[PDB]
Amino acid sequence: AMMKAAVVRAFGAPLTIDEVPVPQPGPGQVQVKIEASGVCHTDLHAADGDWPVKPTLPFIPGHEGVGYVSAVGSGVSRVKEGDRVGVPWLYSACGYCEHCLQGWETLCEKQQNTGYSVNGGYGEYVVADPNYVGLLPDKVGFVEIAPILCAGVTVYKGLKVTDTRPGQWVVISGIGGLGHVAVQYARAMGLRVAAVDIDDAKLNLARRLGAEVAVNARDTDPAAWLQKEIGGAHGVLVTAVSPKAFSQAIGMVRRGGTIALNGLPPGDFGTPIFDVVLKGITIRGSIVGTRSDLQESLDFAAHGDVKATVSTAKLDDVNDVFGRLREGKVEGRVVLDFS
Amino acid sequence: AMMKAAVVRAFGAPLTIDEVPVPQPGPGQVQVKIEASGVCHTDLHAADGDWPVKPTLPFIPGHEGVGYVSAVGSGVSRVKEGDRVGVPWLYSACGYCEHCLQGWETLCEKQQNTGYSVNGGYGEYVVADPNYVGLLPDKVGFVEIAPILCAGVTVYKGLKVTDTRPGQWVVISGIGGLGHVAVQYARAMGLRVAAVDIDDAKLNLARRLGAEVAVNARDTDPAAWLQKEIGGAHGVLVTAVSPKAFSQAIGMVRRGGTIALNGLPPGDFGTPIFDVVLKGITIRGSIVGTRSDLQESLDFAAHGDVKATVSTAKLDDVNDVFGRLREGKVEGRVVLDFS
Amino acid sequence: AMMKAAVVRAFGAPLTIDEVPVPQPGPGQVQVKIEASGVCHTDLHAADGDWPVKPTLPFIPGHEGVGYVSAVGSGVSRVKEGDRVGVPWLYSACGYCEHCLQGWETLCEKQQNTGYSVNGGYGEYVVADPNYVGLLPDKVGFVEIAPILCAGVTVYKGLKVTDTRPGQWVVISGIGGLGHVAVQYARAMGLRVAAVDIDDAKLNLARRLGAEVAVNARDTDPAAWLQKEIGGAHGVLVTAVSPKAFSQAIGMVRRGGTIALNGLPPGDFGTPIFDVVLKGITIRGSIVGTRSDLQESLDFAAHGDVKATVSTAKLDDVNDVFGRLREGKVEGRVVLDFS
Amino acid sequence: AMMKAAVVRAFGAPLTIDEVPVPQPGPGQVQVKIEASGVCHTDLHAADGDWPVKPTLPFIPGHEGVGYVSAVGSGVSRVKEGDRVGVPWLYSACGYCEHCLQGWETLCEKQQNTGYSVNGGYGEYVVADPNYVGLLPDKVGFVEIAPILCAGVTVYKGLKVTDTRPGQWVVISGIGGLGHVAVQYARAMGLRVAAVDIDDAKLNLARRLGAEVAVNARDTDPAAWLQKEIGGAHGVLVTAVSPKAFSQAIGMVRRGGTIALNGLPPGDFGTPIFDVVLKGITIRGSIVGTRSDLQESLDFAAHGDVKATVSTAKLDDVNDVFGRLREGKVEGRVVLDFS
Ligand SMILES: [Zn+2]
Ligand SMILES: [Zn+2]
Ligand SMILES: [Zn+2]
Ligand SMILES: [Zn+2]
Ligand SMILES: [Zn+2]
Ligand SMILES: [Zn+2]
Ligand SMILES: [Zn+2]
Ligand SMILES: [Zn+2]
Repeated sequence: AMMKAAVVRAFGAPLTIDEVPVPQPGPGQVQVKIEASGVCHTDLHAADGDWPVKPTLPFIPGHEGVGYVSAVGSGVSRVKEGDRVGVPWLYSACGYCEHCLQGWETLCEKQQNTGYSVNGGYGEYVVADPNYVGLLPDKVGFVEIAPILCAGVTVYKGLKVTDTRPGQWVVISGIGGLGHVAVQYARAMGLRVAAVDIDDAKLNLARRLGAEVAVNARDTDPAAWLQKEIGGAHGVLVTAVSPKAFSQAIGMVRRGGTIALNGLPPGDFGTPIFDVVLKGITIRGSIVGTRSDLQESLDFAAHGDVKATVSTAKLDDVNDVFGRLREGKVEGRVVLDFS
Repeated sequence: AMMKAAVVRAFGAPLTIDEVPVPQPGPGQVQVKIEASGVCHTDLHAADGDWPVKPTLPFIPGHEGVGYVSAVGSGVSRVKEGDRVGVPWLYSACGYCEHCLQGWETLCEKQQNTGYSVNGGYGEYVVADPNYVGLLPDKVGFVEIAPILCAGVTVYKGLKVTDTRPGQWVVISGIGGLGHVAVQYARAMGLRVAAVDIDDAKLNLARRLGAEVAVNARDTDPAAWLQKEIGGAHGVLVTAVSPKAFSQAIGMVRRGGTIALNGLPPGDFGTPIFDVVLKGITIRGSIVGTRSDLQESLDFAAHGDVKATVSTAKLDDVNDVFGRLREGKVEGRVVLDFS
Repeated sequence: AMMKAAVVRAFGAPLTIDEVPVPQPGPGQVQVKIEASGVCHTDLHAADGDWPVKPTLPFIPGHEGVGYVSAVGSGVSRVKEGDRVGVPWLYSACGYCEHCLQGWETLCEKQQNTGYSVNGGYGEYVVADPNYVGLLPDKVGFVEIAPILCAGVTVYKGLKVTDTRPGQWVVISGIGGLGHVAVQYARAMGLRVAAVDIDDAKLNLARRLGAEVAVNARDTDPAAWLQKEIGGAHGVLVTAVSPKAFSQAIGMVRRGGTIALNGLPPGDFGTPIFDVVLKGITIRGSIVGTRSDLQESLDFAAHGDVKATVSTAKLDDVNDVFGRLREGKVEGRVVLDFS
Repeated sequence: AMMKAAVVRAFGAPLTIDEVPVPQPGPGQVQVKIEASGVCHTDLHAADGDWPVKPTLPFIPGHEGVGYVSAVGSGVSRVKEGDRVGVPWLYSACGYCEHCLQGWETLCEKQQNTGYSVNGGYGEYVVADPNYVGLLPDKVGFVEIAPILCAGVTVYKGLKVTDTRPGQWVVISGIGGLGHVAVQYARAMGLRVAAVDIDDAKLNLARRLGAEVAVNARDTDPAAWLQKEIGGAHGVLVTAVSPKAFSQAIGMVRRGGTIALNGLPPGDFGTPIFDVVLKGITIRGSIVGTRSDLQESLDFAAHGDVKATVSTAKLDDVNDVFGRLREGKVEGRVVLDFS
């Protein structure tokens, strides 16, 4: 009846580790026992409450929780006790709005979000909607699979909406937490991959993961270089959306090409409409994804095509993890290990 | 031997009506006797030398010339003497680059542009490439059809790239020279049309042409109203591309929707990345169109679905017309009448 | 506690109008009072039990029932008492299989079918799944809207999967119970309609409904004719699926075109793989549609774009209705009027 | 002045290896010195004149000729002397019909076909239209690349039109001359490949080339097995269209899936309309492809993803070759070597 969990009580404050009541599932709900729980920058923004729509205090963060179905409410048929599931950002949606009926539930105006508008996975247990959980692959461990619920589906869907075709070129801009996962999806999707970053080790990693071309933006203008070397990319996935990354993306793409934006930066970005219109460039926003996107993302992991860089930490130490993220001292993804 | 033509001999200077030699079709070329010749803002930009890539001086403007094939060079099979044809913006393209092979010849780096890089239809005769001329509908007059070569194909392709389909909502932003034509194409394409402008008469016109709803942005916030009334529009066609229209388009579009920018504004626009990403919005530019787009655009006119607002002027009075366009005192489209 | 209902108790046997218990909604279910109930050939097949997968006896047919929500079980948020709803062929689907997740719930292997695998609309009351009912437009009467639940969505979805665009040609093959509805959707979707049939009166009905071209296959080869007169059709909707209509569709469609089969005939059809391959033709089947398809199809009715030719009858005369259908003596659609 | 060439002079007869005049390029044409020349079953059908539209006698067959541009006609700009090119099935097209304008020149009704309606590559030299030749990759030898002009583009385009996405399952039906190349393209396109045939040596070749699953059609039932093993294939590419292969494809395909037919068999094939409609299956014909398809297909060979199994033979032995083909006793692809 009691469990440990990291709670946000004041925006900007450190999280407190508490013993709170174990959530019980009602009709059409399930309870999940958390075995691992991914951490990412979205959790920082949730804890700082610096986005337009804020979480309601207090709340348990975490939209990358994975574990076992430990209890089942009435009317549940998709999963059963013992099943390995994840509880992603899309906690639930209404299921009958236009978006939901067309398989774009990720756009549902009535959606709830895990570890944001409802309690998430920074706890030993969590109550989820079984219609929206991710069904985890048998072959992949909890720690390794957790980031796929977030980083994985985000970059996979992002790549899909670049509208690129096997054999065509895609630039992965930024080979960090998201980017290094993106390279692997891109290669698995038959794309020729160009990696762009400012860190030579990250570029090497990209090459190892499948990138045929890699350019260090500190040593050379990536736009001019790529235009010359590959004739511009058919697609660009921008995983870290800084003003510079945005501008460079526009310069790197070939005529008729598409730029997909994964990040959520603040402010207005300078956009060369003249060039975009003239060059017939498309700019498209894409974050997370639908249930089908998620299952597809998980399958690539199961098949051995994608493996996130993961490092573990304990629930108790979640505040140290946050600190490391804030300072940009994390390489890969960090995952809380509950076992 | 000789013919009258309006000629640009210096950028920014008034045009002069000169007697010049009648152009002669060589092999693979045809000669066209101009019966009418549309005028639009692009001609100003051409005559002003406003754009980064300029016409060579001196030149005869006019990318909206229509008339009869008057002479046929050797090796021509597509048209014959007497055929009614138009010589649109796309004078020619290479035909074998990646873009040309994919049916996107509008992106051809090697393209020539009528009344810009080569002489156009502000003259009694013009030489054209028969592989790129528009084949005009039997049933529509020269004056009436001229603007379809430019305004028509521009808004039609624009609507196509909003990726909408019958029954869905599209906003036509701006019911002016392009906008009044766009409303008609949109309705013929089975779209529900919401018109937005600041002029009562233009909004009335929009409704007359098939718009289901009309919002006057002077009196009501069209973003707020449309979000509340129709849940936002699946597509937005921005026909007057200003910073304000851009920002309002983002407000009017529903999640997952597409904004098409139908013009070449100067200077960067501020793009709120956060909203674009969260809402999963697509932004793209669309100006003119391919030969396929052009033929399709003309067929809609032939079928009676689209009729541009047109008033005539004489070649001799071209500078007055330029003046009126510059002042923004033109309602509809102006077409030079050579009859 | 009781109600009238037409019940099938023996396959092939005349239906019996019986007094049966009024069905009560459990958790997540709703009850609908039927005001009108469309009849079609699918009901004959249900009653005859001649399809591979058969209904369980005894059962109440009817998948075109429309009426008011008369009661609501617990955990129901989509509808409430008084709401006008329809209970279409797709009674329920699992909601989480590959097909359901992608908004293709019509392919769900676990689907239930109204008036086939569960009791349907040939009764005064029926219990339905609120997540799958059709939400009816306020401005259309129960009798007029009923056939939209079946004929409407069927031909609308069929038209969608012909992959045709506004301005393109579509052949409506057979201008009968389905076809006369199809001509109307097609025109509302911006398609040029060519009607093909062997009944002059049916062909003239097509023209009245917006067909531009009409060919009697009895005296003229529609394939040869259309290939000459319009260049072949971009799409063909076959609403009366016979081997001849099928073979002719293959001749009528232009290269790269698409044939949609809108029916469930018995037996294998001879298909000239040679012509299909050489002509790059696409062939696919389509019946009824998804919840999204249904709501979209109802919208066209709400806007006055589509009206089915409807005649009414009494529940007690259902066997007579069946009789007329079996003989082919039905013009338009027949709807049981529960008033 | 003169050259060796294999000529068809009578339908069904042995080819005569003669000395004939060397074709000379006129305006807009180029001359190609053949270095290698693929042979395939289409060549047999050309020589036997058993297709509805027949070649005109006499003629030199061969639509898989590759070599060097040996001479250039007037006004040619796409290629130059020395360039390595191939002369595929699509010799030329309108350039301006609806199909050509939309980048589907493969469907042009006015197309010429290499080694069928015009002289082909079974000779030391050939004249071709530079606008339609394949531009060969630098690092691939003539013998190796030749079959890509026919087998390669055919299966690549076929795979594209199965509408399958990376991570999805495709069955390659028949691992023969076409099939063994198809397995390689499919793998490069991120598809998971199930190879199906009746020859265990072929299936081992498949696995060798990346097939993840292989099932012998004479051993077990492929439909039942794949439905169990994989849940059915999202796509099926039928490279050898035998009545049993066609029937088995309809059984192997997943609900909502697509079957692409690459073959040109004689006669009608039985198609279960009932199942096709109910399972929402798409049947699509596809052979060869556009210039864009061809260049993409060559790019995969350049990138190292695709290599045809090739064996050489001398021009003077072409009759022996045909003999080997007819007896279904040819492994991989035979290429005539003019070195
Ligand atoms: Zn995350
Ligand atoms: Zn929703
Ligand atoms: Zn213009
Ligand atoms: Zn080009
Ligand atoms: Zn029905
Ligand atoms: Zn399902
Ligand atoms: Zn061949
Ligand atoms: Zn053509």
